[PDB]
Amino acid sequence: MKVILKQDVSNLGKRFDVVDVKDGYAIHFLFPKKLAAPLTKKSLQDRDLFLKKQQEHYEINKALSHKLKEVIEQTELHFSLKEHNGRPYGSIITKQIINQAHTKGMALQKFMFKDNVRLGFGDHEITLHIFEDTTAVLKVKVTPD
Amino acid sequence: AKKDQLTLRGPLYGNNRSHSKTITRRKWNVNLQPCKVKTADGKTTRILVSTRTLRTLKKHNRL
RNA sequence: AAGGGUGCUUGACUGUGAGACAUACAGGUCGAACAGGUGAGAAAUCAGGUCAUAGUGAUCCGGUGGUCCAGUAUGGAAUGG
RNA sequence: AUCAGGACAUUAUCAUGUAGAGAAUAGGUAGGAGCAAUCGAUGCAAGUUCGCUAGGACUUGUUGAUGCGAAAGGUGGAAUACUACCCUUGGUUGUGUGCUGUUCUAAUUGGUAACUGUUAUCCAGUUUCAAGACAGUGUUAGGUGGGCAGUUUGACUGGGG
RNA sequence: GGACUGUUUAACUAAAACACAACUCUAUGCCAAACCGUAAGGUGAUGUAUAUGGGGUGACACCUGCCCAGUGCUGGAAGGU
RNA sequence: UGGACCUAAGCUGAGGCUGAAAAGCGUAGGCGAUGGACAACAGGUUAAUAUUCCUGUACUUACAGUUAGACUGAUGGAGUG
RNA sequence: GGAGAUGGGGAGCUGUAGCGAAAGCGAGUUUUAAAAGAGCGUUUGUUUGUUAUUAUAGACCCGAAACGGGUUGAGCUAGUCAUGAGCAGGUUGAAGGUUGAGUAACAUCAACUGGAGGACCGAACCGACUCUCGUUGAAACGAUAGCGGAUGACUUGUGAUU
RNA sequence: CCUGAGUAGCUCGGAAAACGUUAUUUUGAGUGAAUCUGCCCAGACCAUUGGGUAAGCCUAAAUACUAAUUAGUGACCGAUA
RNA sequence: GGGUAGGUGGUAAGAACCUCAGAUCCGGAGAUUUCCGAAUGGAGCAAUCCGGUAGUUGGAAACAGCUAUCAUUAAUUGAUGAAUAAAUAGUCAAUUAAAGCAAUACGUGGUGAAGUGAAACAUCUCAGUAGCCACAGGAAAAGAAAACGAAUGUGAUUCCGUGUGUAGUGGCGAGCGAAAGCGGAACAGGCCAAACUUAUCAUUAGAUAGGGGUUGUAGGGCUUGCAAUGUGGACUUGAAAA
Repeated sequence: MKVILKQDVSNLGKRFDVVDVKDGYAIHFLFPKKLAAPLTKKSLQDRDLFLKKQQEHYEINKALSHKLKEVIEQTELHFSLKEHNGRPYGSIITKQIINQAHTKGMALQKFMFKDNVRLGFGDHEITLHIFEDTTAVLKVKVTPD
Repeated sequence: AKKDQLTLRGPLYGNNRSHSKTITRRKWNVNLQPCKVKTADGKTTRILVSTRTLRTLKKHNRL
C-alpha cells in the first residue's frame, strides 16, 4: 500500500518518486507488481535503499529480457492444428504459449500479455510488448493436419 | 449465514422507528463483497470480505 | 335618568384585600378598607369598563421579552427556575 | 483507468462607459497644472475589441522629431495628462470539481463454451466467451405499495338504525 | 334459463353457479415474463412469441353506440416544486 | 409372496452451496414394488396345515475335481430387454 | 448462641423551627416599596403487638369465544406423481380408404371395407335425484322402492408428496 | 528510544445505562487524530483546575439451587387427602 | 475385609438342596456385561438383514464356525498427485479430540411474540417476560482504575440491608426507578507484545526460541554502580501422619 511506483512505469511517464495518489485499488493495488512494506521507513530514510533495489531490478530485468529474447529467437515455438482441407479449423490461445513457456523452464506471468487471441494457421511472428525497451518477438509454427 | 469468510461478525437485528416512531423489527446486513486473495500454501480462491476488514488488509498488505 | 350634547383626559392603574355570595371540585360574584401614584373637577368625592344578567377550553407541550434566581471541580457559557 | 466537450467559478489577460452641453465617447474614491520622447512622432490601410452609428485603449507595413484643444485655454450637478483604489459587459492564460457522451479490462457478474478433480447435470480449480464500472449486494433517505400487521368507527335514544 | 359429456357445499340442499372448446385484451425476446422463499435453489422449462402468464366473457348466427370530465395506465421533457 | 437381483414418483445426503442459531437446499452415492427377471407338478397323510410332511415324477442356479473340446475376454461399448 | 429469647453492632427514621422553586433568611419566611396586608408558622413524642381498611403481587373465588409461540397431521378428504386392474351384455355402423358410374382433371353419386364417436340402452361399479320409515334408529347419516352416469374429464388399488 | 491504530472521536440509526438516546460504553455504513509538554475522565462544549494511563490476557474468595446419597427433623396431611 | 448359623428375592406351606473344615449377608475392588441405541461397514421398518478385511480351523473348494478390525468432522504428519512444467487441490495412509445423552435448578451469549394496563389505543407498560438455540460449570459470569467522584475523599471485583422511593425519567399519562456513601461476608493481584539485545528462518522476515516488561506516590528501554543471599504464591510429585 505504498505511494511509489515499483519498477513498471504506468500511463504517460510519471517519474519514480512518491506521487501515486492512492484511490485504494484504481491502478495501484490493481497491479500486483507494487510494493508491500511499512510506511515509516518509506519517507526519506529508505529512499536510497529503494533506489538500490530499483537498480538491481532494472539490471536483472535487462539480463532476463536478453536471455528470453535469445532463447526465443533460437528456439521457435511449435504446435499443431486441425485443418478444414487447407482452412484453419483449430484454435490457438495464449494459454498454450504460456504453458509452453512454463514447460521450457522460463515462466511468464499473467500480467504482461495483452494481445488479442490468435486465429489462423501457418507460420506466425508476433512482437510481444512484454517490455517497454527490451521487448521480444516470438515465432510459432503450427502443423496443419 | 450472510457473514464474511475472514472474520466473524453477526448481522445486526434491532428496532427501527418511523415518522410516528413506531417500533419495528428491522435488520442491517454487514457490507460484504467477493474478493480474491493470494498467499502461500493455497487459500487463494474468492472469499467474502467486509469493507472494515478490507481496509485493514489493504493497508496491512494481505493481498 | 344609566339619556343629549360640552370639557379634562384616559382608574379600561399597580399591590392587595377583611368580609360575605353559592356550591362536590375546578370555579365563578360583589366588595369594605389601606399603601403608592394618578385623571376629573375649587374641593366635595368619584374612577378596580360599560345599566346588569350571555359574548370562550384547564393542564401540558413548544415559543417571546424581562427576571432580586441556579450555573454538575472553578469561571462563564450552555442548560435551566 | 482513460478519451472528449461543455459547464459552476476565478487567479493573471486586456479591451469595455455619449440625456441636453462640454467645441470630446464623462462610471464612482485622489497627489494633482505638466508630460508623451529607439517604452522613435504627424501623415498615410485600418484591425484585436467596443460598436451608440460616432469613434475610441493599442498597434504593425511607412515614418522621423512631432507635439498633446483631454495639463495648461475654457467647459459641466460629474473636467481631464503621470499615475495608487474600485464598478457593467466581452474575452480570457489556469486550475478544483462533478456532469454529459465514450475507449480498455485487470476489479467484478454469468444458468457462454471447454479441460481436470471425477468415468459426477451440482460443486471445486483453470481456460474461453459475453458483458463490464455496470448489475447485484450493504446502509442511509426518498417515491410507490390494503399483499400483510395492529387498531378505530362517541353518547342520550319512551324497540334499534 | 343455461349449450351441452361434467365439478360440486361428506353428515340439510345441484343449479339460472362454476367448468369447458372458444372468443377478447394486456404483458413478456432469455439469469425470459411471472411465482416460492430470504437465500441458495426450484417450476415456467430440460420452453422460445403459431409460445406463456395474467384479465374478462363463455357453442353458433349478427352486432358491441358515445364520452379519457375524474381514477388508473403509458409516453414526455421544457417550466414550478 | 419376499430379501441377498434391478428401479419409477420419492427419501436421505459425504463433499459443496445458502441461511441470526437450530437449520434449508442439493451431487456422486445409497435405499425405495405397486413392477421386471427368476428353476415343481400329480397324489396322499394330520382333530388341526401344507405344491413347506410324505410318495413318485422334475428342474435350475451354484463350488470343486475329473473327461473331452475350444482363445477367451469387463466395472467398458452396442442390440435386446 | 438448643438454627431461641438475648447480648453486640447507632448505618439510617420519626419529632426536636420552619418559609419557599431558590440564592438564603429565621420565631420569622415568601409574595411586596413596605417594617402595608395576607399565607404558612409560632415543638407537642418514638417502637412494637393487635384489629379494620387501602396498594401491588392471580389477592373472595367459577366462568368464555380470546392472543401469541411451538408441535402432530395427506391413510378421512382436495389435488398431483409413478405404477396394476377393470368395465358384463346389447345397440348404432362416422370419417377415412376401396370399386364402379361419372366428370378434361375435379367434384358428385351407387355398392364395398371400416369400426370410430367426451354416440345410445343397460348389469357390475361409481355418485346420490326423489317419496315413505327412523330421528335417546341397527347406523354421530341408514333401509326397501325407484335415480343418473354406466368407454372415458371412467372408476379404483398400491406406494409418495404439498 | 517506548507506553497496546483502520484505534478513538465525528456523521446517519441504534442498543446498554434511574434512561425512552442525554454525559458515559458499544456498532450496521462512512470517516480518519494523538506520541508523555501525550491522551482520557470530571451526565453538551471551552479555558482553568483536579483526577486518571485504555484500546492484550487471566484470576478461587463472599453469593443461586439441591434431580441424587447419608443421619436427624416438622404446633406438615393421614388413603374423597 | 466385617462377617454368622441357617440360607436358597416375593404371591410357595412347598419339593429338591447344601451347611459351623465357617455359608449367607453387608461393604469395598474387579470381571462379566446378548442386541438396539450419539452408533460408528451399508442399510434398516429398534433390538433386524446384508456385509468388507486380517488371520484360525473342517474341507479338494465354495461354504461354514472363532476372534478383532471397517462412520463423519477438526488438527498434525507423510506420500501420490490433474487444469498447470512445478506446486497445489484432491486421493491414500497413520496419530489425537468431542462426537452424544440428562436435574423443569441455575449462569453466559444469541434470537425473539403476545395478551394485561392506560376501564379506548398506536408511543409506552409488563419485557429483552415467556419461549427457541448454543455453551460449560458445579458453581458461573464480573473482576484490577483510560475507576469513581467534587472531597487535602477511596484505592480489584462479587453479594446482603441501608441510602430510597432520593435526584429523577416517562402521550410528564399509566407507570418506571437511582448514583455515591455507610453497616457488613470475603478480600491475591498477576501474566503478555513493543522499543533494547542474543541464536535460528536462501537469516531481504516484516518470523522462530531466549534476557527484559507490565507503567501515572509515571514508569520502562539506554549508558553506568552499590547491593540483595530472600519470600509468597494464581503453585510438582514423592514420605509419613492425622
